[PDB]
Amino acid sequence: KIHRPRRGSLAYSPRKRAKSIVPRIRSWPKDSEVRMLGFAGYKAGMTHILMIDDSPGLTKGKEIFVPVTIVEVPPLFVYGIRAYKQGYLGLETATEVWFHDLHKNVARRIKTLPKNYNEEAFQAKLGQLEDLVNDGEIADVRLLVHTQPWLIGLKKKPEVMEYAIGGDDVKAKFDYAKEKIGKELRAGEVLHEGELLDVIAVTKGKGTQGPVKRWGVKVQFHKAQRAGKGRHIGNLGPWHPARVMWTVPQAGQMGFHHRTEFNKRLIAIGENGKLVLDGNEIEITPKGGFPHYGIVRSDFLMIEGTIPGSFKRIIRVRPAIRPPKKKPPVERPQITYVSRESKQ
Amino acid sequence: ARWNVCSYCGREFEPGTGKMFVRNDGRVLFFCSSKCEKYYFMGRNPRKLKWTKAFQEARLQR
Amino acid sequence: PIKPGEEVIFVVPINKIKKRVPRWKRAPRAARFVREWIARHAKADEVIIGTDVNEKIWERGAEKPPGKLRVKVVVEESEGKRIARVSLA
RNA sequence: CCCGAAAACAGGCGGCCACCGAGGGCCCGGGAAGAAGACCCGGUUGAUGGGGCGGGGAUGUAAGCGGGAAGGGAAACCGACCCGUUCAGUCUGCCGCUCCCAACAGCCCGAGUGCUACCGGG
RNA sequence: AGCCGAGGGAACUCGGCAAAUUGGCCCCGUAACUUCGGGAGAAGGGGUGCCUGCGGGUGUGUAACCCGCAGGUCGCAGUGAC
RNA sequence: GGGAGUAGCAGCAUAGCCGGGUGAGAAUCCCGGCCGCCGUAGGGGCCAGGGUUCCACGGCAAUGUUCGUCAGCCGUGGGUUA
Ligand SMILES: [Zn+2]
Repeated sequence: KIHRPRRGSLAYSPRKRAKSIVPRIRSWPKDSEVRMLGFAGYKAGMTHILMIDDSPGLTKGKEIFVPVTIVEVPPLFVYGIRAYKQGYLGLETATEVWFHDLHKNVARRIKTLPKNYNEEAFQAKLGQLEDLVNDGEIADVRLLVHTQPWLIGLKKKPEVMEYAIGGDDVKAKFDYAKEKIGKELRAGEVLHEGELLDVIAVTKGKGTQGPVKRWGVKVQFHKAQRAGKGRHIGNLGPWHPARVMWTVPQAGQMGFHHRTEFNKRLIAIGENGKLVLDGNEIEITPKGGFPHYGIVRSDFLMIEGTIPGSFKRIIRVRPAIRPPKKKPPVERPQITYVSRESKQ
Repeated sequence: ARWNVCSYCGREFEPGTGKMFVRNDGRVLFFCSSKCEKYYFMGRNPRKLKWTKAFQEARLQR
Repeated sequence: PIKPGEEVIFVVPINKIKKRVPRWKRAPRAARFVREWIARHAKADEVIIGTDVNEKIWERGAEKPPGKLRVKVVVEESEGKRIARVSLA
């Protein structure tokens, strides 16, 4: 008998097409600072830098090559506040409050907007929600946010999302939300340079693939390659049980999956397309523009490593639900070189 | 964060790129591209190629 | 649309159909592409291709038609529906 | 961490319409998506595709013209190759600007009920 | 049914199955054994393009077909494909 | 009857496009041009065998692996001189 591990993981099944291109966040981290727990942007491209190492471990204090991804982040708009209560099993929405003046383009996602809904009505609804929250029934408060893709001329149909707030007092959360609603919100007010983040997006699509590539199955002997079975698995199982088991590798959809990554470091936050290294203001956009993505012009995040998704895809970010015990400092590192040469 | 100089085309290439070749006699060489590496090893003459600096060298040597 | 009379120069991209078909079918597909493209961009109900255009498309055999054609078009309006005629430029 | 309102207690919230018509689909220009279906972006409240003009890139310095060339030939001339014009010429399944051409014109689904016990309020 | 693959080079397999390597011509050089006829194209090594000229053979021939020499020059590669 | 409007109509010679015509009707029939294949055979001549398949006109119910206005198919008339 020969032993070896099975081919592929069963933890990401069923391997099907994602429900939506806009990714959903299932869990939130416990933070003591009262702030919005995430942001959203669009992926632009990749480059590399040379920085002085900070994190614990060998290589500390030396100049190292580091791959980098760039995410364009125009400001979000806060258009609503939601209240949650506790039902029999879990949380259930108690009520919603919206802002009265919304951009003309929001109707491309939300086809049915209210007709008149003036400011005094909005304020009365805010007051009702305030008094409701001021009793003790309510358990959680969340913000309702929409992207503004028209500033960077990428498209006009926004993405609409819900974001949680940190802390442990509903009243503090509500004060924050009431001071935020109806306005534009920037990434520098939410994120801190040097943090660890979790990124969420839908992966690149690859269509239907066979088991060699979908599961890491082996290619058969060359006699079978000449017989007509090279890229096939041997058998679907034994005589008894007299059925095919769900654990047997098979062909199907590959790519376009919901996936989450852990502990990617935020290096720097840029403004208006520039980064400030040593007093200078340099452009991240390489000579000729990013391939399949043009010029960065509003604001951008520099994230260490790689992240799921194609280029113009929507990315969501949250802070470190599962960080290690020896975190690196929350401070922008010392950067000696940023590459902005042609990338095609 | 120093820029290196290629031993075939003579141009500067950026940190984080290229190749260093070592001969068993300690002699070192720097390449910016597989193009230049391959041309060096096959034996194309850069003094004849109008996109190198050895070409201006030879143009003076005329 | 374009006024009948006026001769209009049009650049037809034939590179857009290369790799849609196998190599030995590239020119007979390029002919149909030219026809449909000119019909669309001149809002015509009928297109008449010249022997000169056909011979330019088949010059290098059935595997290597040119990536871009420069063609003069002249439209004649008759019985309503417009009729386009294609020549070389 | 992944799947998950067909979870038969077949859920909650906000908003729109009904009690001609909200909304949706065919159609058109296209991909980041794709075996058919499905998904995403745009359709003159416009840079979606093409063209033109500019950036970046791949090869490696075009044709023509002129001057040399081992040597041969009375002489004129022949002559593989070299030099100059020349980071040239060709191409670009990448980026930006510009309405010059085409995103027109249409066509199809589509919710409306009553009895009993009422509930909570007239 | 076909083309290419970094580093390693039979670790694959009953078994180098299949694929790959060599390859035309001229010169040099050529073992054991042997029925002295062979082995033998043994093995192994060097060269080959284009241009400018100079010579030889038969021939009456500035007709035709063959055999050598020197020099200049280009390419990663000159039986460059077959 | 179900199998099913599914398999097969690929592999050994991957071949059609533009203009004009006929006709109720043309991817498939005719003319011209461009593009291609065979080229010590897919070209030319002619035994055996077959027996009218030869020629012209007129047709398209069936046959031809699809269509067909075409045809070694159907019909009417002809045709082999020592
Ligand atoms: Zn170089």
